[PDB]
Amino acid sequence: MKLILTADVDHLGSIGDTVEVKDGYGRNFLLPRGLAIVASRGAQKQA
RNA sequence: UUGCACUACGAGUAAAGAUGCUCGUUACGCGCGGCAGGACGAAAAGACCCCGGGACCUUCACUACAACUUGGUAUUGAUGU
Repeated sequence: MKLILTADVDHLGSIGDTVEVKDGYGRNFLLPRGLAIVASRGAQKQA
C-alpha cells in the first residue's frame, strides 16, 4: 500500500515514491508522529 | 392396637411351631390385683443376606471438561549482524 509521508524515513522513503509499510508499524509508530496517512482521498491531494 | 369372637390344654394335622382343624382331656358366669409363657405381642413396607434403582468415595476403569504447560497466527514494531 502506497501512502503519503511527511518526513524521510529509512523504511518509507520520500513523500510519494512507493510505500511498503508493515501492517501496524504505521498507526502505532507513524500516525502518532504525524508523518503518514491511511490513504482514503490522498492519492490526488498528494498531487 | 384392633378381620372377627363367648379367644382352654394335650397328642396330632396343616405353609413343616394351632385359641379356632382331628381325637380326647379339662373348664359354672362375670370381675378386680399380680407375673409375663404365648397370641410369630406392639412399633418400625428388616439395618442384616440377595436382586433392581440411586448416592457419595477411589482409581495402573471409560469418556469429557476445568486447570497447568507447548507451540501457530492477531494485538507485534523498527534497525542490525
